[PDB]
Formats: sequence, structure tokens, C-alpha cells
Amino acid sequence: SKTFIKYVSGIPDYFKQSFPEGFTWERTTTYEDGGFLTAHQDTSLDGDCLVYKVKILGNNFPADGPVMQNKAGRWEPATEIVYEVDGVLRGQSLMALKCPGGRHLTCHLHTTYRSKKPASALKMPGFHFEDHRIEIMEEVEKGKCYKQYEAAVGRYCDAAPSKLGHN
Amino acid sequence: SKTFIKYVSGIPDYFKQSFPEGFTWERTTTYEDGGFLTAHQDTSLDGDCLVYKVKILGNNFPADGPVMQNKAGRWEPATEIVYEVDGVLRGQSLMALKCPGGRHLTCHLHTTYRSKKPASALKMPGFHFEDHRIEIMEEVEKGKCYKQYEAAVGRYCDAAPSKLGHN
Amino acid sequence: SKTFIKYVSGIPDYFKQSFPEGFTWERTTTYEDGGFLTAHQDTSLDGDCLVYKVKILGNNFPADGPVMQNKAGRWEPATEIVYEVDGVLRGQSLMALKCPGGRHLTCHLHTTYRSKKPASALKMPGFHFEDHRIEIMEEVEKGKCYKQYEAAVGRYCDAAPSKLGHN
Amino acid sequence: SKTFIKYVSGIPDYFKQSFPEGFTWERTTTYEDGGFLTAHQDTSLDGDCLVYKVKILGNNFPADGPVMQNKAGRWEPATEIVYEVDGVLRGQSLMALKCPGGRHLTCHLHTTYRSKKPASALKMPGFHFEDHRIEIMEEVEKGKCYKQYEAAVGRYCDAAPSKLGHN
Amino acid sequence: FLKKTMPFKTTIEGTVNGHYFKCTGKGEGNPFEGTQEMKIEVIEGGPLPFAFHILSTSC
Amino acid sequence: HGSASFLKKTMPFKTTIEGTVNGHYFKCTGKGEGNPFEGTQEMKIEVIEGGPLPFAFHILSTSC
Amino acid sequence: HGSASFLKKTMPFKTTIEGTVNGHYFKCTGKGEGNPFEGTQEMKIEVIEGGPLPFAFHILSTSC
Amino acid sequence: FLKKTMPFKTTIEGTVNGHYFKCTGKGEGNPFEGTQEMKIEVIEGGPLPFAFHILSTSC
Repeated sequence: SKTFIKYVSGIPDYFKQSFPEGFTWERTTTYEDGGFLTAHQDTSLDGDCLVYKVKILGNNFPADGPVMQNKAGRWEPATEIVYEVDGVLRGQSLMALKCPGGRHLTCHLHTTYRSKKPASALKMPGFHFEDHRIEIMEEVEKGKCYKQYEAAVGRYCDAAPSKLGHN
Repeated sequence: SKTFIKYVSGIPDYFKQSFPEGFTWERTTTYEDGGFLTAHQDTSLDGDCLVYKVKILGNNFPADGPVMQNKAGRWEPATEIVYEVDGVLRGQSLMALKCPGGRHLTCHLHTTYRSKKPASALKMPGFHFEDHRIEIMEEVEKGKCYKQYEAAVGRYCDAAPSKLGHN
Repeated sequence: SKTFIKYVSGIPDYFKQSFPEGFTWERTTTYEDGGFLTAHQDTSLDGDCLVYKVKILGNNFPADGPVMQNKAGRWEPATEIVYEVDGVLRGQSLMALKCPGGRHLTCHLHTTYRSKKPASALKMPGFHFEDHRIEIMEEVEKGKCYKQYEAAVGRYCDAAPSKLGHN
Repeated sequence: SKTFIKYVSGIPDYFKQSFPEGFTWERTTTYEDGGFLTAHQDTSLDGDCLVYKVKILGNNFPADGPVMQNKAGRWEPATEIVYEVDGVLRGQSLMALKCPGGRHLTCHLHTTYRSKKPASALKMPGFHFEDHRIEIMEEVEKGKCYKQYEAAVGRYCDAAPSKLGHN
Repeated sequence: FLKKTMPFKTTIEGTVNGHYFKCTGKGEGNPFEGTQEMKIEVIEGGPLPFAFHILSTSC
Repeated sequence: HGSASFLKKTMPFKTTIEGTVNGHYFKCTGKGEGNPFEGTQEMKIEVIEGGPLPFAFHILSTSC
Repeated sequence: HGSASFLKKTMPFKTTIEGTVNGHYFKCTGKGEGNPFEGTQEMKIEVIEGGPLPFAFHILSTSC
Repeated sequence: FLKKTMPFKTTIEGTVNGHYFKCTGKGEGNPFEGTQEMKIEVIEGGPLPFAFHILSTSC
């Protein structure tokens, strides 16, 4: 839901720039225990309301793993690297699902973001980080209704500065 | 299209044993240059005719690679390892696209096959190999019409036998 | 060179805690174009001076790639996730080597850090991030002498806060 | 120990052609549970005797896995795909350790073989398969002494032939 | 076209490990503050036989 | 089954494929036949939406 | 070469292995023999430093 | 045992794509400020036939 990101440090906003046309994204998430979760998403703007259409294919999740056992904890915040390739944006991140027994089940996200505007109509962001904190606020009905929060920030590495003038 | 396999050496046939109910399969193929191709398939038997229903999501293929440039060539034969896990069958293989000029582009298939019969009604095969020879015999039109042949054999490693009676 | 990290937010310092005994680390870095770089390192303290002993095995780097062509640019800053597993620390990061033609050659680091103190003598850090900015300050002699700088910070995700009290 | 292969069907023998000078190989094996095993090997001929010099770095094996628990079993036979790239040979295979009880732990080998002769002095083989049957015939002592057999064959996919004259 | 508070709606269709499901969702966020919250309802294939967490980045 | 004379020699099949690759939607249908016990088969695949495919058909070979 | 009568039937080999796995250092030596054209071989591997190995020998099988 | 400014020394031995090399290095940093700099010298197998960058995280 990439329209909801606070960009700092003057980083251009590929997602907000894409309106009114919108954008798509596509992703394969590889889990360290063999699962894969692939998705394609379309983002459009219907009057005052953003509209998402999502297609999902997940496979190879181990029967005994936290995912298929429905014994997962919570996601840690995640930091995505985002950069231009092939005139569109690539993203990759490592995410970590905290699970019982002091386990972290990690995964690797491989994403391409595709504006519906031509690249020549866009101010492309340089390499940067996108932090996303995802929290399940409530499981309203077991297996049936969830409330989920996300906070996201587009930024450079502020904590460790360059000696050469680099972002 | 796993119903069409010649099994030798007495290896049980998970796919043929699954009828009349049928089976599903699911796969993510990871290409060495960053592409992913994910699929889910349902196999049913409608009277005398097999019926396949396939969903596909592919992403992250490089704009400059053989796939998006439509400059593949032909698949080498492939050898899949097939073995039981979690009361279903897993498969994995390395495949290689021989591109014009002779360079190979490789990929890694990660599959789960799921009978619609319970595992208790099935004789599960032991670890074995499934060779698949795929030949795209004619590209009739564009872009638009293709004829594809496959020959498949389920076997053990006969070329390099055990000294101890192992398959 | 993990002794040189500024930890903020009260995060315990696994590396500084390990002295005078020291620690080791081990890592495989997977590059997206097929290269692998594996290392093992020992860190000890000899009087007033830290001493590193490093063993490296790299393989499968494509002959035509930026690494073997010696046509790499610079590393972007990187963010490692660091967390306890098996009574030691795991790390993983995605790094991105900027290269000519607007390319980023990315890689995935898989690390284990092993204190020479027993785990029962240590205050283990919770899941956190370690930012590392690596800069080649000068190539003094082509292929023979380099000067390299690093700044590193251990932190939580400060940019995007939790609504549930999480770090 | 690639000098000991039976090549059928007229496939050129890269390893035997490399003498008296010899060859090297290099490999990273990626295990499905997070382990990595990296090796570099030099093969020379000293009079009538082959001499192997091997360097190994392994890391990230889970404390609870079959490797660190020393509860493997035996390797299934393995089929490697072997093909020319960059004027040297690449290999890849999927291997599977059959653990006590019947579960398989899989891994993926990524190899480069490097003749000490220039490619111009060699007849390079086309894409083919190399089957390897590895049997640890006796564990004589601990921990400490092992006897290992291998049979290897270089071949094409004969079980599922082409309809078009391809290998 | 973008405001300081914006609603969104979602439809999701998926198969995971052979299990088909469909969801709808409705949320609202502040695009410039980078914050959002949504309710997701499973309308077919519920209760989900897997951890919802694998769908978090797709809502 | 006694002998091969009592096995079905050939079996037909039909396919529908729907997908999205690098943002490009497509739909195919297909029809074929094979020999279940000899392990051989052939089919014709027709792209009915999203043609001509802007990517190599080869990535669909193991799915069709 | 005319016929198999003119090929070397067997060839011996010797190995040295040095490594570190999960922080554990070890060294091995080995000696074996094989039949170059029949593609068969056998060797004995001895751990001379770092034994007994605290991990499964199997991870060394393709290296020895 | 740790001071506000600390020196370090390194020895590296490696093989990359069949190329053997050895390095030595000397540096200094401020462990608490998280900053450091070092000079690395290739003493065997120079000039390196590959980008130094692949060794950056190993110095």
C-alpha cells in the first residue's frame, strides 16, 4: 500500500507521482524454510478512494512450519532497498517473523514497482531505504477478520554518514 | 502434465493412483538472472478427458534477458528429484534454456504435488528421478500458437549403480 | 571489524562484551549474478591492538561481470538484521554495489558471530539493525593498496514507530 | 575427484584432456536449512599419482540440523548438469541426504571447473549430465577414519530421447 | 488527486498450499504522514488454514 | 491388469491458463493427447487474450 | 589408443584437506585408487587435526 | 580492555576464481563512535584481478 509513505530528505515519491493513472507491483517472497509467496497488485484511484486488486500464489510452505501451523508471532520492522532498474523501480528486503521458541523465520522479498505513467513523466528517486513497520492490531475473528497497521518512511542512511558527500 | 510418465523399476505412480479424484501441483521456478515464475495447477478427470486449470504469476524478469527479449532457444532435457515429505511429494530440478549462440540460462524448480486421495489410500514412491524431454515442435503463429511435446520417465540412477543394493 | 560500532538505545554490545577472549565470524555472501564469497575471521586482542586473521574463498564470479572485470563503483550503505539463534548471533543483509551503466549488483550476506565467552557470560542483544557505511577512500596503488573507511551504528527502527510498544 | 568418470556417447572428457597440467575446481553448496559449504581444490599429477589439495569453509549450519547433530544417513545418487560458460565448465546439481527415518535434506551445488590448459587446447563437451553415486562404505573410527566409494558417468538423457536429433 | 487523509479498498484472491481464499478490505491512512490501518475480511476459504502474516505485505 | 492389451493406450486432455508476467496479463487454452504408460504427449496451446506474448513461451512449458 | 589394453587400468591419488566448519578447524589426509575409464574409485580419509569431527562427514564427500 | 581509540592489524589469505592472494592491513578507529579506517596491502597475488569491493566486509 505504497502510496502511504513519508519521504524525508527530498527523496522523490514514485508512487504519489503515478496518479491519477496509478501503478502496479509484483513480488516473490522466498522463505528460509522453503515457502514461496508470489503476488501481483494493481493500484488505481476511483474518485476519492484508492482501490487495490491483488492476486496471490503461495506454495511449498512446510506442513510443520510456523506458517501452516498458524503459530507465528509478529513481523519485525523491515528495511527495503529501492533503486531504479530497467526504467522502473526494484525493491528488495529481508523480513523476520518472530515465532515461538525464540525463532525468527526470515524471508527475502524481490519486488518490481511499475508506474502507469511513462518513465519520461517521472522524477526517479535515487537509491534509498524504505522502512515498513507492520502490526496486527487485532485478530477480530480467528482466521476470518484482522486489523493491520503500517507506518513507512523513505530515507537515506542518516545514522552513519559519508566522508565523501554520498547520500 | 504428470499423468504421462513411464515408470520403470517398479516405482509407484503417485499421479495415476490419484484418479478418479485427481491431483494438484504448485511450483516456483527461480531463474539465475532474477526472474520468478510461479504456478498452481488443478488436474481433474472429466469422463475420459483430463482437464487442467492453471494460474500463473511471473515477475522480476530482466528487460534485457532472454525471456523478455523472446530470444530463448530450447530447453535441455531435465532431471527432477522426487521424494516424499509431509505425506505429499516434493520435486526439484535444474533446467537450462539453450539460447541462440549456445549460452545456457538456468533455473531451479521447487514443486509440491498433492493427491486428492488421502496418503493412506496411496502407495508412495521412494526417492527417484523423473526425466522430462520438452520440445516446442512448432511455433504455428506469433506469439499465439504453439505445439509442445514431452517424454517423461520415472527411474532410479541406473548408470552409476550402488555396491550395496540401494536404489 | 565489528568492535567498531556505535550502539544506541541501550542495545547490548555482543562484540565489546567478548573481550579479552575475542570472537569469530563466518559468512557466505551470495551475489545475484552467481558469485559466492565465503569468509571465516578470528578477532583477538594482543595487548593494546586488535588482531584479525581472515580466510577467504570466492568462486563462480562471472568472467564478464563487474567483479572479475574490476569495473565496480562503490557500496551503498547497508543495513544488517541481527538476532540471537542457537545461543550465538545471526546476521543477514542485502548490499548493493553501484556499477557503471546505472547498475546495482546486489548480494545477500549470511553471517554467524560467535563470542569466545560462553553465552551465560553475555547480555544478548534483542533483534536490531546494524547500519554499515563502507567507503574506499583511496586506491593508492592499482590492485595493490587501498584505504577503506567504515562507520557503523546499532539501532532500532526509529523512523517508523510502533503502536504496541515494540522496539 | 573428476578424473574418474566413464564418459559415454562420445562426450569429450575435460578432466582427462587437462593432464599433465591438471585442473582446479571451486564450489559452494547451499543447504535447504541454511548451511553453506565452500571448497577450492587443486588437482595435479605427480609422476603416476594424482595429488589433491583442498580448502574448505563451512558456515551457518543450524545447531539442531542433521549436519551438526552428526545424524545424516547417506547421499542419494546425484545428477549434475555440466556445460560451458566463459571458456570453462560450470556444473550444478541437487543432492539429497537420506536421514535416519527417511526424511531427505537437500542442497544445491554450484561449481566451476578450470583446466590448467588454455581452452584453445581442449575439446569442450556439450551440455550433458554427470551421475555420481557416493557411498561411505565404512566409518572405520570415530569421527576420524572413513572409506568412501564413488561411481560416475557422463552421459546424455537417454531415457527420454529427442524426436528431433538433439542430444 | 491526493489528500491528507485517504480511504482505500482491497480485493484479494489467492491459493496457498492448494487452499483457495478470497478477501475484501477497507482502510484509511495519511499518505504524507506514512501511516495507515485497514480491516481485512476473509469472504471465501475461511477460517484461513495458515498464518495471516504471509499476506501482510500484500493487503 | 494382465497385459498391456487391457490398458488405455491414449488419453486426451484440455487446458486453460491465466496469468500475469511482468505486468502483462494473458489467457490460453490448449488441447492434447498422450500415451499414459509410454509417457509421451503432445498439445497445441492457443493464446486467446494478451497475444502475441511479449515474453518467451518457454517459461510456460512446465505449466501448460 | 587402439584398444583398452593400452589404457592405464588404475591410477592412485592422495589428498590433503584443511578447513573450518561452524568455527571448528580440522585437517585430513587421504589415499585412494580408481579406474579412470570405468569411472570408479575408493579412498580412505583420516582426520589428523580436529577429530573426532563434530559434524557429519557427509558434507565433505564431494570434496575429498 | 577497550579504549576510545584502538589500533588493529589484519592478515588475509584467499582464493577467488582460482586466484590466490594474501594481504596485510593496519588501521585505527574509535570503537564507541563506530568509526574506523585502514590501509590494506596486497603482498602476494597482486595486482588483484578482481574488484577489491568483494573483500570490503572481510578486512
